[PDB]
Amino acid sequence: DFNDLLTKAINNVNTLQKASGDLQTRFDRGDADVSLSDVMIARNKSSVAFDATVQIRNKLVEAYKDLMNMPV
Amino acid sequence: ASGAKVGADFNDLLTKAINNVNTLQKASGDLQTRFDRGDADVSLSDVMIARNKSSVAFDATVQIRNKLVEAYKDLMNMPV
Amino acid sequence: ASGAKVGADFNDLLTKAINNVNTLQKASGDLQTRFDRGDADVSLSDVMIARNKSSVAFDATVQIRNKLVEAYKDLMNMPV
Amino acid sequence: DFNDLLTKAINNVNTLQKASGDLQTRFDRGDADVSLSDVMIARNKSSVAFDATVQIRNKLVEAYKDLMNMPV
Amino acid sequence: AISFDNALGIHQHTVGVRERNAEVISTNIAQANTPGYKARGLDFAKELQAATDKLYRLPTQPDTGDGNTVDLDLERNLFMQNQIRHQASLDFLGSKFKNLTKAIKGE
Amino acid sequence: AISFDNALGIHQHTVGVRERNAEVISTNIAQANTPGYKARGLDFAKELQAATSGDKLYRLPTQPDTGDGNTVDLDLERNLFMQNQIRHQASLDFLGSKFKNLTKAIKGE
Amino acid sequence: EDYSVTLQILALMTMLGFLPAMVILMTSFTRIVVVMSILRQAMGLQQTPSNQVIIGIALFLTFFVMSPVLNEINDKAVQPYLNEQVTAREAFDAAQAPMKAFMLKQTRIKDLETFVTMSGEQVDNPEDVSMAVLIPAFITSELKTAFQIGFMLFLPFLIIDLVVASVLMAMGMMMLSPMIVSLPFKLMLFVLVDGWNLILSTLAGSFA
Amino acid sequence: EDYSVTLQILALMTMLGFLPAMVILMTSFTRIVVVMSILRQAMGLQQTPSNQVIIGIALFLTFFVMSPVLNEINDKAVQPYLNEQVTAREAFDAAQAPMKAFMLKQTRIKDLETFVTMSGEQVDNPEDVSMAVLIPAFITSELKTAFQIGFMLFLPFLIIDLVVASVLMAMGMMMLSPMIVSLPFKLMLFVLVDGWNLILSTLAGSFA
Amino acid sequence: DYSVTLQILALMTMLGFLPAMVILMTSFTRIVVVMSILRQAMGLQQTPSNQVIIGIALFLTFFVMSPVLNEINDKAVQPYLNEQVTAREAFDAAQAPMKAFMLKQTRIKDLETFVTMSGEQVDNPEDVSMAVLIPAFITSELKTAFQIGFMLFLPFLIIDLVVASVLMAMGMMMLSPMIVSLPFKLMLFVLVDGWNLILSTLAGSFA
Amino acid sequence: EDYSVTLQILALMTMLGFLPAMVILMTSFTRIVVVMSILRQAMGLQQTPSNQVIIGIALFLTFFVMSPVLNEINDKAVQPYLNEQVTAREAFDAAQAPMKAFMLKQTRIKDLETFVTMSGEQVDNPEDVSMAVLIPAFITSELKTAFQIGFMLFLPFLIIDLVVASVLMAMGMMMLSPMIVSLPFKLMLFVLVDGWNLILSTLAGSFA
Amino acid sequence: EDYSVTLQILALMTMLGFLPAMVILMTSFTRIVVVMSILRQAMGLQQTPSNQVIIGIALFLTFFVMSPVLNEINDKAVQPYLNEQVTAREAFDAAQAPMKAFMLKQTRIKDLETFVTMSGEQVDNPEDVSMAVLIPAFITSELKTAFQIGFMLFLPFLIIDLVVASVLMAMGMMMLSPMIVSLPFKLMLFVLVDGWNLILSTLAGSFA
Amino acid sequence: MTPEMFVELFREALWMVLIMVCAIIIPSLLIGLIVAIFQAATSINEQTLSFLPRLIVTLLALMLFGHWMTQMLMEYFYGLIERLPQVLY
Amino acid sequence: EYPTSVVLDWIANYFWPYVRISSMLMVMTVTGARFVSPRIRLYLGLAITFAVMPAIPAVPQDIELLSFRGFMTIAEQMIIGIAMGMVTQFMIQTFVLLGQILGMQSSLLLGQLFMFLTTMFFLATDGHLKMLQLVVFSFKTLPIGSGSLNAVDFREMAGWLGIMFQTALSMSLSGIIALLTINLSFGVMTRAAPQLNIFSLGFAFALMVGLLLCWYILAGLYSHYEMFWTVGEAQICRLIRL
Repeated sequence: DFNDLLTKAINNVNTLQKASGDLQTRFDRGDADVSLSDVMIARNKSSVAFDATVQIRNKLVEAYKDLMNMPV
Repeated sequence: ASGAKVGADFNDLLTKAINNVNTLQKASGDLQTRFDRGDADVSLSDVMIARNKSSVAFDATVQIRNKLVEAYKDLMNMPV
Repeated sequence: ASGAKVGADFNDLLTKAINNVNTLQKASGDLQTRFDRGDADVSLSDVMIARNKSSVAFDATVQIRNKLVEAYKDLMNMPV
Repeated sequence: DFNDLLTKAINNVNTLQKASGDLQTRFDRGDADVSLSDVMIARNKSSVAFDATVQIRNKLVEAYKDLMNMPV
Repeated sequence: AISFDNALGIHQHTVGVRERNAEVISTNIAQANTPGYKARGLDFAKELQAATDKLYRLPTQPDTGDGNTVDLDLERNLFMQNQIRHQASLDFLGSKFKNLTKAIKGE
Repeated sequence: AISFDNALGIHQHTVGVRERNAEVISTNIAQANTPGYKARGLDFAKELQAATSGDKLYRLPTQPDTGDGNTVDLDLERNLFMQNQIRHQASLDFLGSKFKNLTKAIKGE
Repeated sequence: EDYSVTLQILALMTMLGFLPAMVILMTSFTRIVVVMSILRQAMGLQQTPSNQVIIGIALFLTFFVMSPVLNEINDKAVQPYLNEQVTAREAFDAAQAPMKAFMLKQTRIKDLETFVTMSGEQVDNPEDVSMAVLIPAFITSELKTAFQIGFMLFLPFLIIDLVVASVLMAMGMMMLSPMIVSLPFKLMLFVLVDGWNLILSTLAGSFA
Repeated sequence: EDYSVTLQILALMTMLGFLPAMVILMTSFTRIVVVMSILRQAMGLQQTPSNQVIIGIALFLTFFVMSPVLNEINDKAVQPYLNEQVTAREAFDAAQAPMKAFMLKQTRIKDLETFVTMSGEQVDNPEDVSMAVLIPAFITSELKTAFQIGFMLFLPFLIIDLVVASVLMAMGMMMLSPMIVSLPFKLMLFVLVDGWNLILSTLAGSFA
Repeated sequence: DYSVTLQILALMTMLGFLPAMVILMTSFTRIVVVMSILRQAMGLQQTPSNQVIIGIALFLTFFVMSPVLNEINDKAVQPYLNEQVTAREAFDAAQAPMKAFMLKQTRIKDLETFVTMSGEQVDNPEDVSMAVLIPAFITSELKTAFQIGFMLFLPFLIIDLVVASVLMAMGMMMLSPMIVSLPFKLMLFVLVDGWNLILSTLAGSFA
Repeated sequence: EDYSVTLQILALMTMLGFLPAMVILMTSFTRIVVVMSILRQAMGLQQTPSNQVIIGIALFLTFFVMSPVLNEINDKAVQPYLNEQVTAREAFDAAQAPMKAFMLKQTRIKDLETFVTMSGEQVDNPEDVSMAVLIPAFITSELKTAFQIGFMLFLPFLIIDLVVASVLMAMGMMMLSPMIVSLPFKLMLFVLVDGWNLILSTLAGSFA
Repeated sequence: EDYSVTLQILALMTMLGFLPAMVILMTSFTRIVVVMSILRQAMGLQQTPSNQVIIGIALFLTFFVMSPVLNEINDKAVQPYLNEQVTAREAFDAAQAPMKAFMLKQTRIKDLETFVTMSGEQVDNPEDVSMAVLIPAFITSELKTAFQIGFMLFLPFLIIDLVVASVLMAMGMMMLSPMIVSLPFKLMLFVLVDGWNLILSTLAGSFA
Repeated sequence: MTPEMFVELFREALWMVLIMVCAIIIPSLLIGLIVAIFQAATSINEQTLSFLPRLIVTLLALMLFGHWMTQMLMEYFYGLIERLPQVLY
Repeated sequence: EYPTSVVLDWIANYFWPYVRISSMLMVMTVTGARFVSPRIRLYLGLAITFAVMPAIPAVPQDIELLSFRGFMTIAEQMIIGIAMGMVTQFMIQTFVLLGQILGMQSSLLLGQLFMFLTTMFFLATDGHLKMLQLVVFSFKTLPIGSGSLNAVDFREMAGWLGIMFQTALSMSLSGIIALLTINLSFGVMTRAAPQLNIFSLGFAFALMVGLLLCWYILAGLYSHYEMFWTVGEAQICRLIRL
């Protein structure tokens, strides 16, 4: 179930990024039924989610390097 | 003067500061949401004062955590 | 002459600077609250001068503190 | 092959750097057929590519150093 | 020590009083034409005591049958002074947190 | 060699003179309205020479005074103060880079 | 009163910082590394298995034996927390309980008695000690258990070393080094007995 | 569905960090490294080939023996990926299959059986086991296979040492160390047999 | 008193000196040295690992020095949070419980040596300044740790001498005794319940 | 379209990063170091010359013997590059060509044959082989050549050791260790033959 | 023209990094350690003096014998540089020359000829040869000189051991090892003649 | 404490290993003499003959004195541990 | 005042005395041991320098911290510290020499037994305190600014190898004669029958007596250590010119 937990979190981050890019493309194309607030809200959610993804990855990699470099 | 007694005492001291920070953040959030929803008897000064307090309180929480984590890493990574 | 005299002279230099910074901070605080309470003998120009000097004085205090800590952190990471 | 992959990747980097440099010189010398947006898109395009090839090189060297610094 | 009450001083309360004072002056100007309305003044020291009221203004000239004791020359000047002092209180109280954050973060 | 004088150069004395000049220029601006006050000038070359190893200059007015006797041309004072601040910023950058390069060499970072 | 979202993020981001400490103290990583470290010293090869490979196999082993506790944490604490069934503190307590059960299962009484007396708290049952006093008692128990396992594995190689050294002395060639003439036989014994499978199986078996 | 460009870079940059781990666990680097250490121990010189040279030869050889796998990775995964014929999901799975196939071919059933029962998963055929259960099994089999090859090379040098030790003892000199006398002949045996070409060719040929 | 902005800066700065305070004022020093000496006693070089050695010492230095933390809390932390005491007085109120603990855990001879070296005239041992007590404390604790640690070394040296002489008795002069003694060195430590015996005495050694 | 200045610097900084690898694999450093190692173990002295001095001597020797190829790189790849006469890509090829030629003069055709088949590339002429294949072939040839020279120098010291042991056994003093008495004669022979100047001259002349 | 303060600092730190090399390749450290290595090897003690004190005594001995050259560097180079009498470039050359002169006083003509031909350069005076070529010739002469002294030091201990062995054999006890009896006699004769003081005179004064 | 007390500790430890080594070796020394005198009486000159008999009794002695040597090492460790107060006082 | 003078002097007045103190610790017998971490040793050197600061005279202000003359000052402070440290290593290793000569003569790790006991002698006799008193006295009679080890100091310190053998032989001469005479007596007494010989039988006999003689050596070793320490302490005072 831990494999499911990791993929579900990544899928949530990937889903937020797709929504952010989708609204930016629609807004930049000139679609009338798009508000700048929704675009800014969407891209801020994507930025926070991706920042979490990077920091969690850095923590796990730092944890991995500490264990592997331990003198047995 | 027992290990469990002092461990509880510093835990009580530590959890009191955490609760104090949590109180400031909840109060700041409560003032923001009442003013934002349209309540007439909420002044912008009270909203701005509370959210400035929470930012300072949370900034201290992060900085104190960094000092403790660095101190822990310093003692664990020392070349014994 | 001994090395303690140099150490004491350095200690008095730091204590004098801290007192000078503390004196400015308290002086600015009184002038701020004197003008804020509504005293008519206090000029806004003097208040802004007072808090300008205290802010600069404290900023100098922060810079010296960071250099002292960085030197100590540099010192502890040395072969011995 | 993997060798040709490494070779193509670098030739992509200098092509972006060569194109970015040419646009910078044309705009700087006062040519009226070069727009600032073209320069900025191109120069940011090469900056990401050169940062990527620096990071990839750094990771490969770290891997080499780790492998060679193990007792055999 | 080291508490928000002492770190902020009385600048946390002055901003509120300057808002209340501005409200009362706005009421006086609006109610200048309505007969029978008595101009209301706010005592600064009272809200100072409340931190650590809503009085009446005696006219300098007689009424003209309305009974309204609002002098629009006075109200405009008192509203201008309150607005200027309100901005200074924001500057004072705003810099309290800016110095406080710089002490904690060290940068 | 390997000394702070030979390393910092004249960028340590120049900063002090530029701050001295700003004190003189600000004095003229503040004393612009005082009648009888004469504008004060500062010689950079002489001050730098004195600082490196170690009198009153007055500024000739462009136009006669209106009776008060003050020879402070506030149009010129602002222009000189603006120039002094720019050259002082360069001197701090020049002097600041001297310490950074010295630290870089003594640590190889 | 549940903590704010900002504090909860800051709270579990700190757990990642202490993650290496949990592995080396509260998990099975300590015993597995020690046993394989002593096993390496038992054979003639000094550093042939290498530290990184030893840690790599240990990480896979400690992941497989801690799966029931990890699954229990997810199915008791993580899922209710994600589904808004319990608060942050209840989720934290629900996650700690299976971890405490694992350490208490593989510990020694005398080690628990030693630490409860020094701390100075009343104890009447094993399942009342704070985690602050269980961690040092658990690692001490693991080190003793690891040493006992390492001793058993060392003995068969010691027998070979004594035999081959005595046989050379029987012919009278004292200058010939027993260590060089014993390494092929030590390695071969580890092969036909298939040590790399049963020893890891015993380490997995010893925790359950 | 398909991972965003930012996430694809993050995953790729992550694998570069684990590149040293994949070399010593998922490739032929470990077996070749172990064999040379045993071969060096068999001869009298303990640090003459030098660690840096041995790892350097191991890196060159592991590049030659993993070339069929790498080319399959390039053809199956990278080329459809760079031409936008498969998504990022399919490309990563298509890259994993040839690497998994290589590790499955060099593993042992018992080692796979040991970790499958340890992982607690229901596996019907070996050719579909999870990656997390194959890596510990593959490195386990490589270490065992390395010991068998090392024992083969140790015997000829051991025989020379035994022969010269007994000849010296026959003539009555029980104080002369056979190791000094045996060393020139140990080196010569590795020379006229062309050892540095024979050993490396067998190690490369041991994965076919 | 110092301004609010300055006294926040003071506690923040010394918050980063917490590792410094632990190493040279509390019982962290003696336990680590004894742990390190005992680690070298057995044939294993880094099997206990540095992190585990430190982790045990950190738990021990909290249980043993728990009375010190209790007095500091109730005499310095509590009065300061109730505004019953100022910043400097609270800091001085914390030094006294820790200075008393360090003074009683040192050797007279070392303090006599250090007061002579410091060049200050003090008539009685209990009035020495903390500037000279800190080096005197660690110097004495180092001697105590070395004396305690090497006595633990002796039983493991006994095994080495016995096995080495036995191997030399049969003419097996080439067999290294260290690899033969290693299994028996571990057994001696586990039979006597070493990991509990040393810690119990180390905890009871302080006062 | 030569590489841009930023990429040219990035390439050169990478080559300095692999400088120990270039010296220990692509140069004469390995053969000199191994021959010195065999000679040191040939005599009774274990590590009297010390490791730093041995490497220090080898570094100067490997710089002198490779001065011709170093100059050829300078005269054909560096000076034209600095004088703005050759494309940076061409200059890199002009520097690599003399290095490849030198490595081919000191390699064995058997080493090339096994590595070319190992790489699985269809190349016939023994001059257009890749550096990926040439370097392992070169270092393998250097190790084998060093063993041959090491055996050559070992024989006279073996002769002295056997004579001293035989003479001592002739007098019936079997208890006396031959090694303690043999060593001064080993120093004696090596010094009146002017060994240090002789061996370094032969090692310098060997690379041809 | 003269190097800037920033660049002079960089050069100073660089020479400090190479300081261990200058001790063991340019000063008298190599000869002293090799000679002291023979003395430890000659007596029955294997590691009894231990490596630490030998290096420490060697370092102090070098500072004693390098004191004339170090003072000559101090006077000629450091003093004008500190007083800002001369530039950094000429001060560095003024410091290099005394080291070159000292290395010439401890080298042989044959050694210089071999390396100057090896470097493939043109020179007519030994006084202006590059220090890059003088260093390998210096240590090569040092190693040969140290072996000569060590051989002379080894003879008296060989003399004592052979006498004791002959006496024991002549008395008929063909069963007792000469080493145990001879060791006190070698140590007693090393003390009552004050052997180390004699070795100091013939080692420190050997340079001149 | 005092250096003399440390000398007493080290002499006591060396005394114990003398008892340990004597119990193991003496059974082998007696057998070595018995075989050697038997060879001398019978004019037998096989020098390597009396190795296995010494090895057999040495291994037998280790098995026979297994309990005693254990009890003695453990009690010595306890004796030192209970003597730690001497150091602290 | 210009603040440069105040701050620079304290760093010069602290680090330079500390360097000599720290350099002695890293070469010292106890503080330079492998058991103690560098961090604990670093704090010990920092604490000792701060405490003994009043007894340290003010360093000359002529030499600048950033100058080649100041760089030489740092190096010559270490040389003084290493000189004291090597003397302590000389004594302990001489006892290690005493242990191994007895072990070698005992037909046989015995150096470690003497090394540990000699370390106890160093700690019990407050040898570490005396060394710390010596280094602070070195500041008085051998000032930081003008002063360094001369050539004669190097030669005296290089001559300590003869001190090792003479002292080690003097301690073991009585025991080594006992070891030889019993082995020679055993050889001659059993030489009547060449069938017995000794070989491994002689190995067992020699080692039992050798361990017994080491028991005698430890009985009277303390007096030899006291005389040895006096010789070593006199050498240290000669280095610091006290």
